[PDB]
Amino acid sequence: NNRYDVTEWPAGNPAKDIGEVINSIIADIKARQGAADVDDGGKPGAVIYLPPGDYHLRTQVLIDISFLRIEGSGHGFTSSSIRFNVPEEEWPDLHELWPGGSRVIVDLPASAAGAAFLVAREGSPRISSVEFSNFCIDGLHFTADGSGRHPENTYANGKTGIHVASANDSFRVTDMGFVYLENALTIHKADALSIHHNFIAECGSCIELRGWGQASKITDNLVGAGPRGHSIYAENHGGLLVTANNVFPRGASSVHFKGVTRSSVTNNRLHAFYPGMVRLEENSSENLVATNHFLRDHEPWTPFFGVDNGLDDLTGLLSISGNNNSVIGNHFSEVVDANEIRPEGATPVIIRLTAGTGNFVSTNHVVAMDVDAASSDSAFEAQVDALLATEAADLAVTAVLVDPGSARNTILDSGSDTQVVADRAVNAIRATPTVGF
Amino acid sequence: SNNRYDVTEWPAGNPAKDIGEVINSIIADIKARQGAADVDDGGKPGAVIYLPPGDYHLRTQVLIDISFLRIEGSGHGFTSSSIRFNVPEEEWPDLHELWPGGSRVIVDLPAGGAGDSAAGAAFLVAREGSPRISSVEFSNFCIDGLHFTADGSGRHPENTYANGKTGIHVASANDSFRVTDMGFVYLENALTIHKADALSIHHNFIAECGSCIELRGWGQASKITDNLVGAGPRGHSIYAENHGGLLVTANNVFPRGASSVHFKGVTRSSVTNNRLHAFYPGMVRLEENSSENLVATNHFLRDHEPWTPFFGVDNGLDDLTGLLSISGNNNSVIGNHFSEVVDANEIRPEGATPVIIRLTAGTGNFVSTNHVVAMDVDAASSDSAFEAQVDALLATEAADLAVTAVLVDPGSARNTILDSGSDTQVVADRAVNAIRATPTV
Amino acid sequence: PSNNRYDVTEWPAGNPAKDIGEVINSIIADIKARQGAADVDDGGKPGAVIYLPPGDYHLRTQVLIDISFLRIEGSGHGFTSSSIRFNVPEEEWPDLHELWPGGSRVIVDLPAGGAGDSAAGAAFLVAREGSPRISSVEFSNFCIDGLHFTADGSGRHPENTYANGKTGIHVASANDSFRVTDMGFVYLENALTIHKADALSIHHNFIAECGSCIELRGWGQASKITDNLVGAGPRGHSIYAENHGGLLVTANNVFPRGASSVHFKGVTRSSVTNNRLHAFYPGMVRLEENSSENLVATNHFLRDHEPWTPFFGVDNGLDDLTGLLSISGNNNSVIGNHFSEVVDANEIRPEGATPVIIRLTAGTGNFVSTNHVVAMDVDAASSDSAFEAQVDALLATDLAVTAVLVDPGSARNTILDSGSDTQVVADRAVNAIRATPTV
Ligand SMILES: OC[C@H]1O[C@@]2(CO[C@]3(CO)O[C@H](CO)[C@@H](O)[C@@H]3O2)[C@@H](O)[C@@H]1O
Ligand SMILES: OC[C@H]1O[C@@]2(CO[C@]3(CO)O[C@H](CO)[C@@H](O)[C@@H]3O2)[C@@H](O)[C@@H]1O
Ligand SMILES: OC[C@H]1O[C@@]2(CO[C@]3(CO)O[C@H](CO)[C@@H](O)[C@@H]3O2)[C@@H](O)[C@@H]1O
Repeated sequence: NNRYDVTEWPAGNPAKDIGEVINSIIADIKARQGAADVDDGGKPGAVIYLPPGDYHLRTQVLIDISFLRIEGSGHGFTSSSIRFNVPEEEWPDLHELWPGGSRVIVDLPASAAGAAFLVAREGSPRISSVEFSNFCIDGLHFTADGSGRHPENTYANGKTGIHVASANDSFRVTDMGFVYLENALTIHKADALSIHHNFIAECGSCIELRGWGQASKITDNLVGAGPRGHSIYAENHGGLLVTANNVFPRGASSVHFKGVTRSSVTNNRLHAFYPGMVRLEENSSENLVATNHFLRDHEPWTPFFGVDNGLDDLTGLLSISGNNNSVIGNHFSEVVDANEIRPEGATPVIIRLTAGTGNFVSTNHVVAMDVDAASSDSAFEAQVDALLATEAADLAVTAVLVDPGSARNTILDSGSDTQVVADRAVNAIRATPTVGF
Repeated sequence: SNNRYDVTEWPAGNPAKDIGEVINSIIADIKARQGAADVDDGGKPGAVIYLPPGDYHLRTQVLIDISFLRIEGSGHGFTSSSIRFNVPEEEWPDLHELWPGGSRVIVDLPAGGAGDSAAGAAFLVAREGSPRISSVEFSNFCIDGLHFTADGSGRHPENTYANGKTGIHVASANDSFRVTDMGFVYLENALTIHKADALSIHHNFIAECGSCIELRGWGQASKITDNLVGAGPRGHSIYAENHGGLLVTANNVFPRGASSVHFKGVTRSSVTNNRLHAFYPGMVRLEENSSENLVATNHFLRDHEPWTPFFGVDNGLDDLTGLLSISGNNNSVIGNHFSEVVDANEIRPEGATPVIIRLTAGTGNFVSTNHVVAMDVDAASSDSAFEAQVDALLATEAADLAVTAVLVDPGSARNTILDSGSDTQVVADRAVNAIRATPTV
Repeated sequence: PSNNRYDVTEWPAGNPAKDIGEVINSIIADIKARQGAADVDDGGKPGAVIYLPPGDYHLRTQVLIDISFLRIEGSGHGFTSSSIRFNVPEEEWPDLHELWPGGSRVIVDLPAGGAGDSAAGAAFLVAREGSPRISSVEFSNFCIDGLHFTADGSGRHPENTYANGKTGIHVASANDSFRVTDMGFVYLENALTIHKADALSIHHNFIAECGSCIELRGWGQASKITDNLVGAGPRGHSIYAENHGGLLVTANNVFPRGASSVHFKGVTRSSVTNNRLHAFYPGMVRLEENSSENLVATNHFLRDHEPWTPFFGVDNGLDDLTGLLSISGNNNSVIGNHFSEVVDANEIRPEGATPVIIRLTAGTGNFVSTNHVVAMDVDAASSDSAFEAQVDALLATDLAVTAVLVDPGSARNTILDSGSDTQVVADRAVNAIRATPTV
């Protein structure tokens, strides 16, 4: 009946090497589904179920069939980052130490070769409608990389959760948990992909859509990356929809586009500890960036307090290099220690247009305030307190900076005249109305 | 064991008579088997408990005190108990069915003592110490409080929204929880979660409950998405307090909560792209220093209750309250649609001009590009609920009604109000706020 | 089974490969026989779940669902582009890794319905009248496949007609709290048609290469269509609703080639917000027949030319004066949308016209604010290589357009920052206009 359970397959042992078990199942599916056109069918695929459990993976799974679903019964997330920064003598008193759910532990050496699941098939048609649902992929530990952070804080292990190498259509990744992977999810050459309602956190990079793609969506995810990685990344995508995500720290950025066109980054909650939250680069054009909530503030947790993404406060929270984009209805909260602003004496920048023409920036609210950077060892207490604290002085900021290399833009109701730094001769600027008469 | 349980395949007890006892027995088995936290890089992976479609009475509270427990069913099982309890009782035997169904947990607990609502919860999630309980999942089953009871309100008992029962109560600090695809019906409180971090309440059906979603204590980085929600007139549809970075989006919130969305001390959050329908003022309330929030591209409809049993029941608030009321600093109210569809004779107080957006306190609020449409209609009532409701929603033939689109109280200043009403429609001190009237002809 | 769980491959004497319809009907009869009493121990008709493992199942008998709380579920949406495959030369088929959709697959082998009886061609029909309304039926994570399109006198190749008389799911009766989630629909004349819906959720489906995808008919209320991937055919609807109040349409990625992306008739107090919409024809979003008090906000619209040869000369019959967004109704709100108009200046229809982006044909009190129009002139070219041609066209980057056209039959509108003065064609005496500032 094309239904398998990894704990009820006579070949191998999923506790020791679930990779071998799953590859054996896939070989069985192929052996039984050899003919493509028998009675209007022949290759319907299969479903492979992972009950809740701790499964070591020592052999990469190769998925080269369409319509394979791999499903579990728990995303299984717990903060390994918090736990590895608890003093080791306290670990015996903790209720648990590891992630759980339907848990695949990635015991591969260190980039597609370090992926727990590799989806690859060349030829025609494109591999289609593979589904990953409601299980946990855990890369266990981060390791030394010469960064000189403690090993468990490097976000480096050469491991990937799911890597799709080949052109693909109608794929789904839903309800997953990804934790402690250098890369959670990397999908090349995607068409009509849906990455929906996952929890992708404490991974160096979370979601990367590489090569090219079209007509895809990234919706309703909880996402948190590492300071040298991407939270959500796309390159050469057309018609991408990125919405209803709650992106929290500490990726280098929240959303990073290279050569992305005719796409929408709308209605997300985005929180970063560094500038450069949303980056439209390398001729990213005709995109809508609307009604997102941006918060940029300082890391409040001591283990990462001095760690950042190398970008200064002139970068912008939103940076655009490309033509004919639309930036409408966003909220930006800029909550920083004025003494720590880099470069020394700079006025921080919120929206920066570095290149391109015809960008329309309208109806954006910037709120900037000056607050001392607190540092505490208790992660979630420090995080919640920092989010709720509004004890602050108003801070002068540049709402919109148009560099001379970007021209013929339209900037409306996105800051006062002094807040909008731009050549009025070659841009259409309307300052937000002033108080009074 | 492979950590998978089915409540109809357990040796002891009877899930029809007391599924709570059965589930607690299963949880005890999980804990007995998963005692070690660090064996081969694991040891406490949790489990899944499956509820096939069926009618299951719960007479003992389920206590969930382990991480990575999933409780799942095969239906959300909603039917309108409200409509059925307002059909004359003598006609009940002729109806195709009466009760909710799906994978149905019937909450047969007594109400908890004063200040102990947790005792009336079918499922209580609680564990202290470290780390925080994490990644518990509730999926695709039905929780049914069965009846509402007499409470001194003067309403018929089944219309009180009172029974002291909760569906799911999370008492302890928690991380990465999920509540998805559920059906909640006829509970005084559907879902109450304290101290939530990175919670997702997604694609549920939470209706005919006194209060639906309440996020209490504090929280962060959570989301409430894609839900169908309808509460009762003394209760909350979506409530949060002391949350930062909450995202509330893609919900369809219908009557008859006291409010649609109610924030106390909520900061740096977004209430965006929801459809919100209320029968009373005070639909979206930002209170007690609720600051730096985005309230964008929502569709607000306020009209009069059209169903006879509730025609004269309301949330106590007059039409000067506002549909959206803000007490806090630096918020952003952008791109919303407001439909105010009321019978002028029914406006309270007598002869008042209704208020749409009210800024009661705070500075730096940015209100831009909001369309207000106000219509003077009649008070049509009908005994047939679905007929009355559809007829009222589709009826747009009406005369104009003068409203105050934006009211800025003296307690609020240094706000910016753009293209959200004509000069007459914006009642505000021009000296201390930045005001641009919507252009008119 | 006493526990109300059924697997179609375990049904005694059933053969779901030959006729899964007969199997599912037999299961429904079994459920009804066991669940006869409505009020025993505060219950009695809890419903059931029917599971379809991955497999190829022919349906030769319509399934009739007339009980509340029935869930039909599978383990795979199973989509593959039968459209691409049927346009690959037949001599190349043997080298293809697969030819057909899969997953938990219901192949609809029903004949077309009689005149005015399209419900007869539905694989699943949900119907029950009387009280209470049928409630909380769920369809989840399976594939419905109408296999082939057939000749219809259009002159297209048979597999490109989008015509077969088949429906995936047809709900005929008033309904409450229904769900359609995680489905795949392919090669059906109509994917999903739901009449008289209350508090419906159509969420996270893949509904493509169907003549029409989602149709909400009759009337309805308090429903939502969210997070779907949708692509229809040139004579049909992508998302259609009539006489709905309080509908929420959001977070959908609608790609070609429906006649429209979103089409409302008599829809009120609803929201079409934060969708990505891509069409090859004008008339992408249509608010018609007194569609009033709707929010149309922060959508991304792209209109360009079909790049794939088999459909290059096929369209929806509408010219470039139609508008990408057309409104006939009162008191709507059009806010924060992006429009990309990417067309061949030499081929604009009618000859010599200037394309229209937003058109108000009738009604009063519409508020149109803060919309960005981007228009460009690109030569229309054809190639036979579907996904290469499609991706290339999306990635490829002036033309004069009318951003907002207010016909004389619509008045008392407010148009702000949605076009230069030249780009707004409207009577200034009876509409309030603020031109986007220029340089
Ligand atoms: O609060 C959101 C999430 O934050 C945690 C805990 O906090 C962490 C610790 O590394 O720091 C960042 C938040 O600043 C997150 O990437 C990471 O993961 C989740 O445990 C929590 O779910
Ligand atoms: O229309 C959405 C929902 O409304 C019903 C029916 O109507 C009710 C009856 O109490 O009144 C309110 C709506 O005005 C809802 O809270 C409630 O529940 C669901 O039967 C229906 O799903
Ligand atoms: O790219 C989105 C979807 O497009 C396909 C392939 O392209 C098609 C072929 O008929 O043309 C339209 C898009 O122009 C789609 O309706 C249709 O289906 C899916 O294979 C693909 O998932």
